[PDB]
Formats: sequence, C-alpha cells, structure tokens
Amino acid sequence: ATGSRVTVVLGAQWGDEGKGKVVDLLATDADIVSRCQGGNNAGHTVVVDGKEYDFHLLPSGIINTKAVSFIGNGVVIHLPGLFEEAEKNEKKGLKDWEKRLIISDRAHLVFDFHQAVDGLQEVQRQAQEGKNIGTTKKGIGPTYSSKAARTGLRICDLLSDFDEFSARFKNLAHQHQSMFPTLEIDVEGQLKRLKGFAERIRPMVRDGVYFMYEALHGPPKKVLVEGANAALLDIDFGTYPFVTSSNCTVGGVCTGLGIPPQNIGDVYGVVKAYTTRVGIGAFPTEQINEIGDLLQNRGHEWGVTTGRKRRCGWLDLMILRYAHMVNGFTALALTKLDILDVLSEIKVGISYKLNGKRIPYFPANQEILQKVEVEYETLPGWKADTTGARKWEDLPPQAQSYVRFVENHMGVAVKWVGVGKSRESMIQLF
Amino acid sequence: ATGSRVTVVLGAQWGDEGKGKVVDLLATDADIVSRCQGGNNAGHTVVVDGKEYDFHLLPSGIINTKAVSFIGNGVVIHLPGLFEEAEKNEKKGLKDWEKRLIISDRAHLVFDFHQAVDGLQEVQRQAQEGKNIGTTKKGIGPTYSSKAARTGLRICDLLSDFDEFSARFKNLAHQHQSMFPTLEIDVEGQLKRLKGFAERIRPMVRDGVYFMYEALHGPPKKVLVEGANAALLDIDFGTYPFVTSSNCTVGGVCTGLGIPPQNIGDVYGVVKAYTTRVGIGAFPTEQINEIGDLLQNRGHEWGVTTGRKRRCGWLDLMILRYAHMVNGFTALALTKLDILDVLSEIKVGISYKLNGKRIPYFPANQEILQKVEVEYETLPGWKADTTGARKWEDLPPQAQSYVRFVENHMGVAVKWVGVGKSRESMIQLF
Ligand SMILES: Nc1ncnc2c1ncn2[C@@H]1O[C@H](COP(=O)(O)O)[C@@H](O)[C@H]1O
Ligand SMILES: Nc1ncnc2c1ncn2[C@@H]1O[C@H](COP(=O)(O)O)[C@@H](O)[C@H]1O
Repeated sequence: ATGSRVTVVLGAQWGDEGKGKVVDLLATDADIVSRCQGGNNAGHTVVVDGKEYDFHLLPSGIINTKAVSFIGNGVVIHLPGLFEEAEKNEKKGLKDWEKRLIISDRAHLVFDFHQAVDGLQEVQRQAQEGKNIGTTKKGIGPTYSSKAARTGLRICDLLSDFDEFSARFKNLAHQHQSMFPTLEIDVEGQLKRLKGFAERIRPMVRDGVYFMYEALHGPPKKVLVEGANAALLDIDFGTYPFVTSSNCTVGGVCTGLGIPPQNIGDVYGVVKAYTTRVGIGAFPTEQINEIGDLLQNRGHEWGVTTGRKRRCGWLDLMILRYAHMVNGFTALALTKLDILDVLSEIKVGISYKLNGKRIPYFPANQEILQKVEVEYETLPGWKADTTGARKWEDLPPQAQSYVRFVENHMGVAVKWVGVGKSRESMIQLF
Repeated sequence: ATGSRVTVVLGAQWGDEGKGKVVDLLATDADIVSRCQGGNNAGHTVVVDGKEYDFHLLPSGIINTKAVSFIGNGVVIHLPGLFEEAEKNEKKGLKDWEKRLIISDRAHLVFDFHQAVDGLQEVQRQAQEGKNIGTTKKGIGPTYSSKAARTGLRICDLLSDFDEFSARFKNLAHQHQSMFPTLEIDVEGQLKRLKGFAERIRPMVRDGVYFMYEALHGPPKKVLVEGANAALLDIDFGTYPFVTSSNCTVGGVCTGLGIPPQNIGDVYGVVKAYTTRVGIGAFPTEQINEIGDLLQNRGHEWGVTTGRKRRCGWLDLMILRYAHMVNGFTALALTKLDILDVLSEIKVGISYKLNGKRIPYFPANQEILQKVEVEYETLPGWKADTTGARKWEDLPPQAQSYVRFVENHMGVAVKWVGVGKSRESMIQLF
C-alpha cells in the first residue's frame, strides 16, 4: 500500500506529562524509535528495574538494543551535550549505543555560543522588563532563530569541507556577538572540539529522508516517534511567547522526519492527572498553596537537574481539548493517577470565564489567559492506594470515574492509566 | 467520523510550477481556500477569462465569492503589502473581498524594518562572499527568525493593548538595529500606520484553530490548502540555505493551520514539464543556452514584478522523486506541456553521478549538488501544437509518452495536464 505507519507519543499539557514512561513502554519491541523536534532539553525520565534514566537528546528507546535510535532533521543538536549525555548513561550500564544510533545529515547544530546567547537574552529580558521566558538556557531558541535565517549550520556541513565550515562558523559567531558584544567566543577553541566531534559522529550520520522512506515503504516495520516538550509549549500553538521554539505538535513529526501525514498512524496524547508548568507564563489552574505543595511533593515535580520545583495545578480540560484539536489524539495515556490517591476531593477545570462570561475558545493572546476565572468541577476522591492496580477492575470507583471524566470531556479514549513510575506500573484499558 | 479532509496543492520543484493554476481550478466550488505557510511572495498567477491575476498573500481563491479565504497561523504578514495587493486586484474588478476573508489571530507580522533587514542581510552577504540567497527581499527570512526567537509579534498582539504592543515593537526594532546599526526605523511612523491597519483588520480576524476545527468536524465541507513556494525551497528539505524560511512541504499544512494529519486528504503535486529556479543555488539540469532561452521564452519564465528571468532547465526526476518522498503526493498536475511542443528531442534527468558513480539519494549538502553530472534520457518530441487538447486522446503520441514517463518514474498518477494558461487549458486524465 503506502507503507508502514508511525506511532506518535506527544505531550498534551505543558511538559513533564510522563512521556518517557509511555515511549519506553511502547518501544520494548519497536524496530525504530525516533526524535523529531527540539533539542537536548526533553527531560524524559525512564524507570526500568530500579534503574532510572534521564534522556534529553537521545531517544528514550536508546535502551532497547534490538531497536535503532533515530534523530530527525527537525532536531537541533549541541554535540557537547550529546556525548555528555550518552556518557552519563554509559555509566548506568549503557554500552554499544553508538552502534544503534543514526543522525540525520539535515539536522541543525547548537553551538556553544548559541547556549551562551540564550543566557544573555534571558538575563537581558530579565533586568529590563522584569520577566523572561523561563528558558532551559540550552540555546534551542537561538539555534532555531539561526535556522530560520538560514545562517545556522547543519550536520552535513560539519562533515563536508571543514574549511568552508569554519568560515561560516566564524561569521555566525561574529553576528551573534553583534546582538551582545559582551559575548566572547573561543573561536578556534570550539572549532577544535567540533572537528573532533565530526570524526566521532561520521559513522552514525545518514540521509534522513531516504532512511525513513526505506523504513516506511520497505518491508513492514514498527516506528516510534517520541515527541518532546508539549502542546502548550508549541512555537505556533502554545502560550506564545512562553513556549519552546519547535513544533511539539503532530505537524512537527512530518516536518522533522520528512514523512507525509498518511504515514502517521496512532497519535497518543500523554495526559498527567494534574497540571504542571516550569517557566514563566499563564497557568489558569495553578495552585500556589497546600494542594500545589502536595502535588509537587507526591509527584516529584522538580527539575531533574537543577532541583527547581515546577508550578503545580489541577487538571485543566481547556488546554487539553485545545491540544486535541491540533494533534488529533487517537488515544490518551493518563499518568500519575496515584498522585491523587490521598485527596478527598479533586477539582478539574472545565472552562474559562472572562468577566463572568464563558469564553468560547482557548485564547491566542497569553495575556488574556492570565485574567480568566477558572470554572471547576469538584469530583469525589477514591481516598485509596492505586499503586498496585494492574487492570481496570483494581482501580476503585471514583478512580474509574476520574478516568471516564477525562475520556468524556476530551472525547478521546484513554488507552493507558499510569499508576506508578515503573514499566509495570501501567494499566492498558484496551 | 474524524471529519472532512483537506485537499492540498503543493509545488514539487523550485517554485513557479503553476500552482495558482491548479488552485484556482480546484477552488471553483470549494467552501474554504486557505494559505498555510510563507508570506506575500507566492506569485501565484491566475488566468480566468482574459483577466490575469497575481496573488502573493491572498489565497488564489479570494476570487470565488461563494468561498471563504483563509490565512493560517503559519503565515507571516506584512500588512502594508496585504492591502497594497488587495487594492491592485480591487482595480481588476475585485470587490467585497474583505467580507469573505478571515485571518488567524496566531499568524506573525512582517514589519517594515523586517523587509529592511532582509535587504541589508542580502547585500551584506553580497559584498563579502560575493554570493547571497537570492531572496525576494520581503522580510520573510527575518520575520521567521524573530518568530523562532519568540521576539516577533502576532496578529493577536496588534489587536490587544496597543500600549503593550508598541513597547515590544520598540525593543524588536532596537534589536534589529543592533544587527545593522545602519538601519533606520521611523518608529512612531510605522506604529502610526500599524494601528490604522488594526482597525482595518479587526473584523476579519478570528481564532484559527477553532475556526478550522469547526469546518473539519462540523457538517461536511470542502477545504483547499494552497501551498506556497515549493518542495526544494523548504527550510528543512530544500537546497539549504538557498531556500525560503517556511515548511512548503506537506507538514507545514499541519503546523500552519493547526489540523492533524488524518484531516489531510488528497495532496496534489504540481510539476512543470521543465525546471525553473529563481535565485542562487544548485540547478543540476540548468540550461544556460539556446534551449534555456527557449523554455524561458515560450514559458514566460520571468519575474511577474521585476522582469527578472528565471533560470530554465530540463525536467529533473531526482528532485521530483525526492519531493514525493517528503510530501507523499496522491496525484500530480503536469503543467506547461505545450511549452515543449516545438522541440525535436526533450531531455529529462533520471539520476546524478558524482565521479562516474551514480549517487544513491538527493544530497543534503547543496555544495555537492553543484558538482554532479546529470544522467539524462532523451525522449522524442511530438513536434506539434497541444494548446487545443482537452482530453487524453487529443495529445499526440510522444506527448502521452512524456506524461507516462513522469508518471512512471515518480510512481504517482498524473491527474492533470496543463496545456495552456487559461482555466479551460487543463486536461483531467481521471
Ligand atoms: N521538557 C520540558 N518540560 C517542561 N517545560 C519545558 C520543557 N522544555 C522546555 N520547557 C519550557 O519551554 C519554555 C522555553 O524554554 P526553551 O525550551 O529553553 O526555549 C520554558 O517556559 C521552559 O520551561
Ligand atoms: N514563489 C517563488 N517561486 C520561486 N522561487 C521562490 C519563490 N519565493 C521564494 N523563492 C526563492 O526562495 C529563496 C529565498 O527567498 P525568500 O522567500 O525571500 O526568503 C530564493 O532563492 C527565492 O528565489
């Protein structure tokens, strides 16, 4: 026919929905697990047999040895970070990864000064308007700006004539230094490492378009696309400008891997039982209080790197329904249900009210979102432990009702109930 | 089910494939005709009853009064140009357009200084490396760079508090002036016009995501997406950096309109009987000679604005097959076949040879593409006039064989044979 269809896992809120958990579960067999958009700031945690992992650039499937890990063209790479990451997991018992990895010759490079400028930009907007993005300061934003301007460099440029490279690498550095003359650049220093990376990389690089084409039109295969960040952090559809700079939405799978929509199959939306956000920006259901401290506590909602806790809030169906409109989820994975085990009552946002009147849709302007009153619906808690559930019957009543509530209001079937952090901690409803 | 599926028209070469011709034909009835990526530099020519049109930002369907013209979020708008355009067609007998148009509150704004910087950037790369992009100098590149950086402004920001707007508009101006301090900006001058535009715009603007969702999940409708630019000009898959700054490929339809892949139906690839390119960059089959002058002449291959002729070359199946891999065309529209009426023999590129050996795939690095030897296949010309054909039988033998050749080597059915410039000048094969 048209070939094999890919299976997509996407974040439906503001990140940290537990995507790594769903990816790792779906990859166990999968022939190919890939990354299509974003940079080394995914923070996809994978727990498998008392062995916790923190992948940021490498596909969450880099574990599975039978499968091949792929990084599409829509991804931005800061080589240093790449190896720094592989080596940290290389110590947790990860070997031979470099043999089952393939990089797309069309992906862009995040240069040291790129991560530099991110910081400047962030601190600049900081001491001027007393408000910044909340960036992870990993140059993703500036790398993408370079990409759009067509001044940034790609994997295929690094492997070609290192002499034509260096020249461009020089000019781009000087350009950025014009945005912030305070920015210093160890030109020949970074160029030095870069070329070392070149030879370290060369064996893994290939043509991505051709690659993915073969896999989808050759003999039947199972391809897994791991979305990064989330729906409301989408450069186009998120709470702009408090968003990342890539299309975390379904479209990015096409633009990032070079495959047509008809080769996209199941698109799973990972939904966390409650809402979190890291960084500046509106958060209608934010709960800066006892409850928010509780969610944040029981759900370990903190920077897996800097220890910075994330803002916590009740589940918000407004952003969820908005996300579905854009991604067209075929099913959902509801995670961290257990986090709600202890609450007597659980609130969930059903709509927004601006001046006593119910708004019709998710507002484009983030500033408006900061003034809405949230209309909640209070639900009965199951006040019990679910960490041991492994089938729909084990979950108590109110628990099941909570799953149905999400299912019903989104109009999308929940295919998975995350009730723990380990692989085994899922419950496949169907 | 999942709703109505959209019909997409995309360029398969380097632009000017005659997309406006296929759009206008497909829109005649269509309920909605939209634009998803790019800015006011589409140059989609529409000929209907001795009345020629040159649309650049307005959908080629803005003509059809029964239908609604839509501009998605992935599009970048330079308001001045918008009205300048509508008024030029307003003089060709276009009225009430402003009532059947709808702008997405999430689309980005191309500011006067943006088009400014484009020029500087172009001339800069000019007198330094003696080689630039070949840009249309309409600020598309800098607007997208701003978008990625999250410093650019959107339609929804212009309509909101003009006081919070102006402030941001000021800082962005000052930032660009740091890239080129030679750049001057009539700050309060442009801000002046802008606000005038605001009120002129307000009635046409809406929420795009909601809008398109309604149309695809409400009662059945026929939606037409008009791709701009082309496959090999794609920021991700084109001959980077000699490309435009948007995803002209199928993915951009999802990212630009906010609709999921399953809502994408027929994706038609417009293919011109020969190849053209405007701007710097590799062009394997370029024919700087008698033939190239002939194609360029008979096919009127020149800037519909500046009179700049486009580079002309034989049809090249390498880029075509590469394009199909990314867009997944369901059918093709082969245009300007008549242009070949007079040739005795017609050559077409089947593959690339680097150092006597046949390359396996379309090279990511544009520099490599500049060194390939083209392997051609010479075909018999029909040496006859086809401008009058209106059915598959009318076309002479070699003509039909030429259509089959394209069909066969791309593995995609040709559903349309453009043999003239007027609406009636098509031949629907099936
Ligand atoms: N994995 C992630 N989970 C949650 N928020 C994220 C994640 N990656 C980026 N963000 C947010 O995206 C915004 C832009 O950050 P950056 O990706 O560094 O451009 C900030 O508000 C970040 O907190
Ligand atoms: N409609 C078009 N047809 C052909 N080439 C185009 C078109 N629009 C842009 N380009 C090319 O795209 C490249 C970048 O130009 P710009 O779109 O101004 O960033 C140049 O090589 C242009 O000639």
